[PDB]
Amino acid sequence: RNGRDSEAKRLGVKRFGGESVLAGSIIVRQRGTKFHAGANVGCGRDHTLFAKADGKVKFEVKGPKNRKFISIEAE
Amino acid sequence: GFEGGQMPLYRRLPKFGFTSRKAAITAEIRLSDLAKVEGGVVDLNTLKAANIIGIQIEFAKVILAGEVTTPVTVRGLRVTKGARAAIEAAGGKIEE
Amino acid sequence: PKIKTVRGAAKRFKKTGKGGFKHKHANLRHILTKKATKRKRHLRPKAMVSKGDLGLVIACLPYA
Amino acid sequence: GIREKIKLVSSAGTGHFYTTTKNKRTKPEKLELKKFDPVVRQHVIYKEAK
RNA sequence: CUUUAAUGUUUGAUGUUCUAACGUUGACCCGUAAUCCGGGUUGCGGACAGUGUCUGGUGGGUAGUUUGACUGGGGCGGUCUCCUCCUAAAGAGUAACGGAGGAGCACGAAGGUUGGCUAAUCCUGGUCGGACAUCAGGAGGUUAGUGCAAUGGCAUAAGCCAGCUUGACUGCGAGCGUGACGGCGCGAGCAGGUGCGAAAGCAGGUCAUAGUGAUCCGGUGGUUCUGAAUGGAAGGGCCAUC
RNA sequence: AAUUCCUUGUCGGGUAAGUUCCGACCUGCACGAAUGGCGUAAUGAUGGCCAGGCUGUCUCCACCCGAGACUCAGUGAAAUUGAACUCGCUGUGAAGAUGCAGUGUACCCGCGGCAAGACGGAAAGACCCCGUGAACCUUUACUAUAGCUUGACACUGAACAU
RNA sequence: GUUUAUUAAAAACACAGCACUGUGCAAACACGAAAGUGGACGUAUACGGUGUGACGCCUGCCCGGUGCCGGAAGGUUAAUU
RNA sequence: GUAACGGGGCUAAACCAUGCACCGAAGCUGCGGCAGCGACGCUUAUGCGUUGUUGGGUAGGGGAGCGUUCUGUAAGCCUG
RNA sequence: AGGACCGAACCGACUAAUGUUGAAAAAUUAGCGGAUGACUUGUGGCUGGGGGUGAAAGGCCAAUCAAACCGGGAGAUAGCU
RNA sequence: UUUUGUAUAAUGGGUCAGCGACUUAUAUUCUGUAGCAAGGUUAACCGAAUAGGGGAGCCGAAGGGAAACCGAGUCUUAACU
RNA sequence: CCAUAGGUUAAUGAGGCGAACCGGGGGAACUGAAACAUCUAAGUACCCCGAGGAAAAGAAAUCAACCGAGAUUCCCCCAG
Ligand SMILES: [Mg+2]
Ligand SMILES: [Mg+2]
Ligand SMILES: [Mg+2]
Ligand SMILES: [Mg+2]
Ligand SMILES: [Mg+2]
Ligand SMILES: [Mg+2]
Ligand SMILES: [Mg+2]
Ligand SMILES: [Mg+2]
Ligand SMILES: [Mg+2]
Ligand SMILES: [Mg+2]
Ligand SMILES: [Mg+2]
Ligand SMILES: [Mg+2]
Ligand SMILES: [Mg+2]
Ligand SMILES: [Mg+2]
Ligand SMILES: [Mg+2]
Ligand SMILES: [Mg+2]
Ligand SMILES: [Mg+2]
Ligand SMILES: [Mg+2]
Ligand SMILES: [Mg+2]
Ligand SMILES: [Mg+2]
Ligand SMILES: [Mg+2]
Ligand SMILES: [Mg+2]
Ligand SMILES: [Mg+2]
Ligand SMILES: [Mg+2]
Ligand SMILES: [Mg+2]
Ligand SMILES: [Mg+2]
Ligand SMILES: [Mg+2]
Ligand SMILES: [Mg+2]
Ligand SMILES: [Mg+2]
Ligand SMILES: [Mg+2]
Ligand SMILES: [Mg+2]
Ligand SMILES: [Mg+2]
Ligand SMILES: [Mg+2]
Ligand SMILES: [Mg+2]
Ligand SMILES: [Mg+2]
Ligand SMILES: [Mg+2]
Ligand SMILES: [Mg+2]
Ligand SMILES: [Mg+2]
Ligand SMILES: [Mg+2]
Ligand SMILES: [Mg+2]
Ligand SMILES: [Mg+2]
Ligand SMILES: [Mg+2]
Ligand SMILES: [Mg+2]
Ligand SMILES: [Mg+2]
Ligand SMILES: [Mg+2]
Ligand SMILES: [Mg+2]
Ligand SMILES: [Mg+2]
Ligand SMILES: [Mg+2]
Ligand SMILES: [Mg+2]
Ligand SMILES: [Mg+2]
Repeated sequence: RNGRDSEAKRLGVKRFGGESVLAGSIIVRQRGTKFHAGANVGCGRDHTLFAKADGKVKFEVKGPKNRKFISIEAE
Repeated sequence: GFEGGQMPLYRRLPKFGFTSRKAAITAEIRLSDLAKVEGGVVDLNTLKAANIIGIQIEFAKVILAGEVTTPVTVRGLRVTKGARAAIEAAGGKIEE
Repeated sequence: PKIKTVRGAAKRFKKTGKGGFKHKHANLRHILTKKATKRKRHLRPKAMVSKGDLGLVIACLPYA
Repeated sequence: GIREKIKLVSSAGTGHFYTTTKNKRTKPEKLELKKFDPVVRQHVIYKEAK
């Protein structure tokens, strides 16, 4: 009565903290906002996070709910 | 084209276009040629007589294909914007 | 024996200046209403045969 | 399915049309919406909902 | 001109009659010392039967073939596509007829935006108050909620309500992510034009990941791109689309 | 039951002992009236069971006559066969060993016998899967189609009523 | 009686008998593109097919499906016009 | 058929421990030799004396070769 | 008188032993069934291959039959060993 | 030979000698190489015959776009940053 | 009845054979489409009929493109 599963969506982190990226490069594919867009980083309709500027990826935890935020500082 | 029972790319992908019936009677001429017309007049058929385009061509252009030498009178042929400057920058003459 | 072309190959591909082949996208034919306008915009323009697929179409088009 | 495809026709002669869906039971009237006509380059009113 | 009859003609139908094609495996004559055959006469029939052309029905009589794969042999049973979790060994992927569930839809607002809003459930008190309709008090703090499966999200709310509306806009596209492939997906910004706002701004569909169908053949509709001598035309093309 | 699964059903009958047979009962897994029902004297190299006869079928084999085996001469084949300096046991290993390992046993060659083994000979398994294999058969599979049938024009016309 | 010559002789096929059903004779059927032969130089007390199997006593119930006989008014209905 | 130390045998020839020797491989090393590539020592159509290294191998891929039979150079060259 | 009876020649083939590189590509030896009939046999003739002929076993069609024999398309196709 | 693996009790060969398995044709494409080179070669066909003649034609120098066309551009779009 | 059949006789010829092209009359399937029924194999294999040094085609109701090429069987392009 079983016998089913779903195809893997290849999510996870594509660019980690400390990596040079251009603008538009995808950094994380996600379902919810496990990670949030921080300063100079943008959010697409499926919560895919992408670079809005050339620079290096930076993971930090900020604010009162200890959420993970990803930003990009220009280099 | 066999790719296994799978639908090959040429069936996988769609057809496009039609053939208009014009490519076979329209030729293009380069500047490295035109001086070989052994008569100094560039017409519709001089080039045919010299075996440079082909017997059934009915329209010809000139394009800018480099080196322009002897002065020529290009008659009954179209000339591109660029080509007119090269033909005249060495004299020649254009007329419809 | 002159070679014979797989003639259906010749009606979907045309060879470009350097040696690849340009082609039309699939799915553009019917059942368009459900498809997003953006998706159709990037599918209207032509594309190149990929590197993995060149190794056979070329087998199919010796006179292209 | 149980939701029909319709065509919206531009109320400016152009032959541009949009396609969408409709619950024809629950929504029996003719749907009417401003859309961009790429031929007249303006947001014109669109009709039809068969 | 409006309307109809007559007749002649024309042919349509229904029957009756005729005889000349058309049948005769009725009798006789002749080629002739012939159960063939022909011609001849005569009787019987006669526009029928019978045969050719085409057309609707029938047709294992006879022909060609098809009659899936997987699978702890095969068959039986079940599965075949998508989605979520899981085994999956803390990046991606990962197997079996392993373990649990779902999708083949919905929405003109259950969409954009502007302003603005906050659940579940204990205790106590209260008209008909019943364990639990409804008003009130605090305790409580997203267990609520999300159009539905799971997961991750959710308070700046993605949840709930409204006024205004259509950006579910057409053109595009830096850069990527995922694919053997076809493809699939994310997107700041640009022109045009738009909605809402005082504005900064936010909008290129629905919290997101299912909601599915390539190629062909053909169908609409616009497009002067093509038009087999020429002008149109037909068919071909592209865009939209079924 | 030529049908009965359960089943060697149950009951009586024969026997010392009767999963069959004979008789019956009815609970007919799942008889039936021309895909005939029941019953029938005669016939039957037909199937089942029993009895007097007869016995080497047997208990359990003894003895005899001949043909081949066997010994000489004459003539003279066969399948099979990588190669042979072709043993027991145990264990090992493509999992059942004349060839490996350990270990035991054995002077070298015939002729007569047996057939346990050589996963013996013979046959590119007849079961079994698989090949988008093959061939005859079937039918309310598909698709065409002979034969049969419907008509339509033609061969094929002339009158009259309506 | 008959049978699988060449492992099956039977409970199998046949048989007389019985039933159904087609057949008016240029029969029906059957061979053959067709001519023409069989049927039969017979003519329904005769011939074909099908089912059953001597003699005896007998063969019930169902016409919904299925397949055949008959029906002809209405429905759908091809070529052609 | 001993048949659950490979055997005989073993009271250590068993086991724990600490030591110290010794056998043990196509590995390492030694000696002689070949090839591949790599560079120098130097010049040269280099080759080495060298000299670092490297050389198990199915399918499969690369590379250099042996010989047969037939033609030519070959009325040349062998050969009673 | 009878597809009556017992039973040789004749015809056929139920049982067993041998025979299985046999004497023999089914036969011999001991019995078997029928033997005036739907009998048995000589000589000729006729049926031709999705066709024949069959008292029906897919039996027989030259030691071959779920499609005989020769030659042809032909080196069919062989994803298999 | 085949396998994951074979003394394997899995297949093939009894022994020998001879025969016995990647060819021929035309295309088209890469390589090594030759000639020639913005040009490279002619095909038939003529024949003094492999010589010489024969550029019809085919490959290339320029391609973008279905096509119109435009051309070192061009296709997109009303135009593109 | 005329007539035609029918009959009789002379002369003349035709009768059948053997490769191949040709012309025409008949005409498969395997195979390929990795099934197979449209299409393929192929107007091929085969049948027959006939025939010459060849046969058959043959002299524009053919093409062209507003200029013109001019019977017709064949060799290479066009051109997969
Ligand atoms: Mg040329
Ligand atoms: Mg379209
Ligand atoms: Mg059949
Ligand atoms: Mg299977
Ligand atoms: Mg993981
Ligand atoms: Mg209360
Ligand atoms: Mg026209
Ligand atoms: Mg159109
Ligand atoms: Mg009893
Ligand atoms: Mg007894
Ligand atoms: Mg009855
Ligand atoms: Mg019965
Ligand atoms: Mg009975
Ligand atoms: Mg008898
Ligand atoms: Mg002797
Ligand atoms: Mg081993
Ligand atoms: Mg053993
Ligand atoms: Mg013996
Ligand atoms: Mg063996
Ligand atoms: Mg054996
Ligand atoms: Mg086998
Ligand atoms: Mg026989
Ligand atoms: Mg026996
Ligand atoms: Mg009868
Ligand atoms: Mg019967
Ligand atoms: Mg009726
Ligand atoms: Mg012990
Ligand atoms: Mg050593
Ligand atoms: Mg050394
Ligand atoms: Mg090596
Ligand atoms: Mg008698
Ligand atoms: Mg007798
Ligand atoms: Mg017998
Ligand atoms: Mg027999
Ligand atoms: Mg005898
Ligand atoms: Mg006898
Ligand atoms: Mg005879
Ligand atoms: Mg056969
Ligand atoms: Mg063939
Ligand atoms: Mg063969
Ligand atoms: Mg194996
Ligand atoms: Mg292997
Ligand atoms: Mg052995
Ligand atoms: Mg084997
Ligand atoms: Mg072996
Ligand atoms: Mg062998
Ligand atoms: Mg096929
Ligand atoms: Mg076939
Ligand atoms: Mg002629
Ligand atoms: Mg003229």
